[PDB]
Amino acid sequence: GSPRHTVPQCCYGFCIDLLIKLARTMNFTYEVHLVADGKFGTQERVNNSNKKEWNGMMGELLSGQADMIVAPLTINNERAQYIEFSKPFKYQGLTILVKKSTLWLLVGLSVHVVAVMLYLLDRFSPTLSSAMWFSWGVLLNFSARILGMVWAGFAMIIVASYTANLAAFLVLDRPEERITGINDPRLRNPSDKFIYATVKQSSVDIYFRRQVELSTMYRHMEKHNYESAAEAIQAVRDNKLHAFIWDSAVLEFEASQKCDLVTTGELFFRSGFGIGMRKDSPWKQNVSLSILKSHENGFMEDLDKTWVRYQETLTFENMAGVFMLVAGGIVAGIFLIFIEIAYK
Amino acid sequence: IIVASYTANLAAFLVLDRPEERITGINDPRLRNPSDKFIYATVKQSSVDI
Amino acid sequence: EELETLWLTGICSSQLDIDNMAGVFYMLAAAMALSLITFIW
Amino acid sequence: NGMIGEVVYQRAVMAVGSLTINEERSEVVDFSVPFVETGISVMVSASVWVMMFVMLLIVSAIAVFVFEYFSFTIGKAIWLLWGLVFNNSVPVQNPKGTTSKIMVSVWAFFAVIFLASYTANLAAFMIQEEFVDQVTGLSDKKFQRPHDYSPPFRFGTVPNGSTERNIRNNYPYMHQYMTRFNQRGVEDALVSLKTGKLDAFIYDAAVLNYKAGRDEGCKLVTIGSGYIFATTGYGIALQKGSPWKRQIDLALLQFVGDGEM
Amino acid sequence: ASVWVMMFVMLLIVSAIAVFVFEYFSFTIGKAIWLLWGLVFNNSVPNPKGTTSKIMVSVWAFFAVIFLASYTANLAAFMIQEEFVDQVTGLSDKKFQRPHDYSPPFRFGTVPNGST
Ligand SMILES: *[C@@H]1O[C@H](CO)[C@@H](O[C@@H]2O[C@H](CO)[C@@H](O)[C@H](O)[C@H]2NC(C)=O)[C@H](O)[C@H]1NC(C)=O
Ligand SMILES: *[C@@H]1O[C@H](CO)[C@@H](O[C@@H]2O[C@H](CO)[C@@H](O)[C@H](O)[C@H]2NC(C)=O)[C@H](O)[C@H]1NC(C)=O
Ligand SMILES: *[C@@H]1O[C@H](CO)[C@@H](O)[C@H](O)[C@H]1NC(C)=O
Ligand SMILES: *[C@@H]1O[C@H](CO)[C@@H](O)[C@H](O)[C@H]1NC(C)=O
Ligand SMILES: *[C@@H]1O[C@H](CO)[C@@H](O)[C@H](O)[C@H]1NC(C)=O
Repeated sequence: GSPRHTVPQCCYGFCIDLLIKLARTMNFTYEVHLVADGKFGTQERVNNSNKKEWNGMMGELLSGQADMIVAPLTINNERAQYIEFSKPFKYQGLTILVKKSTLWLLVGLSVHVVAVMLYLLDRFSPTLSSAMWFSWGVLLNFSARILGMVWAGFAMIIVASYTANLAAFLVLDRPEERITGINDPRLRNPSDKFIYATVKQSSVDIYFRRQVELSTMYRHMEKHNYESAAEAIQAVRDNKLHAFIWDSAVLEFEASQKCDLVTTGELFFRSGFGIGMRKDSPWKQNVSLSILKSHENGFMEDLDKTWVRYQETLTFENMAGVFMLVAGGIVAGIFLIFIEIAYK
Repeated sequence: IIVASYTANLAAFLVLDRPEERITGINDPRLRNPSDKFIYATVKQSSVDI
Repeated sequence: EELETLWLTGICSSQLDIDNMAGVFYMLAAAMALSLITFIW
Repeated sequence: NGMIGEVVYQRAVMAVGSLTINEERSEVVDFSVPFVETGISVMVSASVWVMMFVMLLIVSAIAVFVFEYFSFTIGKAIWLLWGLVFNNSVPVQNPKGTTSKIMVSVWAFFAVIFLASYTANLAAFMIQEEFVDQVTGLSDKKFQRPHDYSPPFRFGTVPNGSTERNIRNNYPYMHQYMTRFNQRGVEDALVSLKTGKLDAFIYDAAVLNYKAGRDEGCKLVTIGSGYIFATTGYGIALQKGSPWKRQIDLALLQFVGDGEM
Repeated sequence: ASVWVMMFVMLLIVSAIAVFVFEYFSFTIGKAIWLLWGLVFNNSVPNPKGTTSKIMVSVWAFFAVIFLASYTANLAAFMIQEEFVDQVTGLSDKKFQRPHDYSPPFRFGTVPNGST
């Protein structure tokens, strides 16, 4: 899209204020710049000479153009073989971003036929509209009175069964929009329905590439690798995605932003994110002691107060349409009452 | 509203909160750390003990 | 058992009241039979 | 004293067991990378009625209009209408108007399904089981002075512990109020929390999570997941200059990065 | 089976008490069954006047309230219950004799070259 258009703009947030705290702590100035891509950095064979190389922030740090990766970098085994690490500042796990009759007409025809032969039983027994409005009072609430009270028992037991199966329809049979983590059997053998994906060239892809027992998920997310997580948020807001493997507190902050964003139940791979560092350097011991000093006090709670800690029945399920139907039935019956005006 | 709450909490008391008369196998955490209440044993010198 | 957990997946609505409504039809047929008895008196 | 006295004075090599990490311990020896996330914790024990009112006035107005067309139900239809809202067969007035009978019958069926929805509301409130939280964390208003409330509650820590050092580096007045509230045994503090000889207890997070995960009946309830707490980790303490640190770090990253941990 | 029997016996007892109310202190002699089993279901079919009759109707109506509560409990207990139907019981099935015995001609086979 934009090959070479690099401008100075204003950056702020969590790690920016963390670096401001570090500059307040120690004896240094700094120079904040960005990375050329939206990728952490993966080890891949370059096409010439058959050699595995890196890219991204690891490719820019080892090239000497950078000095310190101040980013929530994924700590794993392969990165520590080449560079050194500090104490982690972030501690979080992994999660999934998701998005959150005719029989009555038969009973009506039955009570119409019941009313008809009750009117017939009134006729054969040694008046008309009185029995009509009496049936209008009965169905909703001397030989004909016995059938009327037996049918009133029928009416109460039918509306009791109606209450029972409406409660059954609203409590038990609920569609599971959640996934409950990796242990969903429909995601173990996926299809074109449940769209789960991840960031292109992310460390989660390498972490699942080491896990050879779920290689089918490795062959499924490769068809839907996105460049940035904002693309995944834009695609899941427009209902193009269905699931997204990502860290916990970032999706919790996005759930605080947008209430429709829901995390999953399973909390696995409880890992930590630290600051990307160089090799053996005089900025290792002092900086780690400063990070531990930031851990021991309530400055982590202050950084939570900046962004992390701060956040941003109804009885209208299916009776709003019934409410409109009642209003429309009253308006439609007003014309029949005009017919009753013209009749009398 | 009183008789509705009475129907609601009688159905609450009889439907859901049933005491667990079943154990569902070895994965009961109360059988992992037992006490003098859950009395469970087997035949002496049985192969189940082995 | 771990291999069976790895290689097997042991898994496990709508309104229907045809038995209760069938009893309703049977009892109303009995009621109209009783009315047909009491018609002659 | 203890493991610090064994490792710093070089009577051992490394501390594999559990150990909290603070500033001076990281000064005297070199910890490894943290593998488990173990912090600290504290153990303790609208328009619906508006639109109903609007359509109630609409139904009453239509009934009064039809009664003015075709014996006291002008100003008295409110009691009949709002009594047939609740559907309890209260003797009110004999319905003679056809519009009144049909419209109040439709309104009564709407009231029957409305009370069915209210029983559904009660069932949905019953399914949602509450979990109340008295103390939110270390920044509680209770954790300033127990004289603010009329029962003075009590809470303490483990003696000669690093939690006491974290309190004395955070709040020395908290240590002053804990000085009258000291105890000795972890199981003694557990029995004091169960029987009622202690209100709350400050300890580490994951050990109390394991004790609550095997407790008979789960009477004691934890507080959060370390949100207003330290939320630190445990590493492996090695001496300054040991060549074994890199291999242990690679082995820990192998143990975490495959699900075996 | 005995539920309707005991409700019939207590209904005759209630009607006999209403007859006793008529013997002491209008048209509800044998009509006590009508208004009685009508006010079981709360139908408001077109009035108790006797004090004994009002107290007895109140006790029987509270019994009807807890009876319909128990019937909603029975409906919830049937709502928890969900079953499945099974045609073939095993190798001793009557389907394993002749498919002409049943009205749809069914079919079942195995894999070729198999030990089954
Ligand atoms: C906690 O530490 C203190 C020292 O800071 C211990 O107090 C002394 O411990 C020695 C151990 O030999 C005893 O001989 C002394 O008698 C103790 N002093 C007193 C005043 O009793 C203490 O034992 C440690 N134990 C606790 C309570 O956690
Ligand atoms: C069952 O096995 C036999 C092979 O022994 C196959 O049946 C026929 O066998 C003869 C002799 O080998 C071949 O000439 C035929 O071509 C075979 N028929 C077929 C369908 O190829 C048969 O392949 C096996 N069962 C099936 C249906 O696959
Ligand atoms: C930090 O380094 C600068 C280098 O010029 C020096 O002037 C200053 O005294 C040092 N002290 C601080 C402010 O940390
Ligand atoms: C990239 O390098 C690999 C090395 O095997 C080669 O297979 C592939 O074709 C190369 N891609 C290009 C240059 O299109
Ligand atoms: C911090 O840096 C100084 C040198 O600038 C060094 O002497 C000291 O040992 C380091 N450790 C501390 C106190 O953080």
